[PDB]
This record gives sequence, structure tokens and C-alpha cells, in this order.
Amino acid sequence: SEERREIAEVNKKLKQKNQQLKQIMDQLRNLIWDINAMLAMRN
Amino acid sequence: EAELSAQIRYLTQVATGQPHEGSSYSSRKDCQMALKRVDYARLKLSDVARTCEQMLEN
Repeated sequence: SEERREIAEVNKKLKQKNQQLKQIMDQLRNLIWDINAMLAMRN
Repeated sequence: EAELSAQIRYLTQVATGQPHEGSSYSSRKDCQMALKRVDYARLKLSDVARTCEQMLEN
């Protein structure tokens, strides 16, 4: 029964880890899109 | 006297009375835009590194 609580612990842990990874991924996406747009318009 | 007479002669050869419509503005403008692109990318990299430090910090 304690292993269920262990499961819930690690589930909450990587829930938070996945949301932080989503924020990192969104900021990288936006930086790539901005770089490509700004460099596309220079010509 | 020789140097100043020679330079007044040379200035007589290359004077026009017209205000020289050439410039270098567009290249400075493009260089400023390139530098501000670099600055924008620097700020965004600081933000991504800060979120990475928040993730690894726990």
C-alpha cells in the first residue's frame, strides 16, 4: 500500500518536471520562430 | 607660401559648390538591426537558462 503512495509521489514529481520542461520547450520554440522571422525579413 | 598656394590650387581643382548627396546611413541602420537581433536573442537565452535553473534547482 505504501508503494501506491510511492507511485503518487513520483507521479507528482515528474508532473512538475514535465510542466517545467514544457515551459523550456515553448521558450525555445518561440526563440527559433523569432530568429527565423527576423532573419527572413532582412533580404 | 608654396604649400598654401599649392593647396588653394588643388582646392580650386576639386571644388563644386554642391553639397555631396552621398551617405552611409542604410548600412548603419542594418548594422543596428543586426545588433538588436543579437540582443533580443541574448535576453531570451537568459530566460531559458533561468527556467532550466529553476527546473534543476529542485
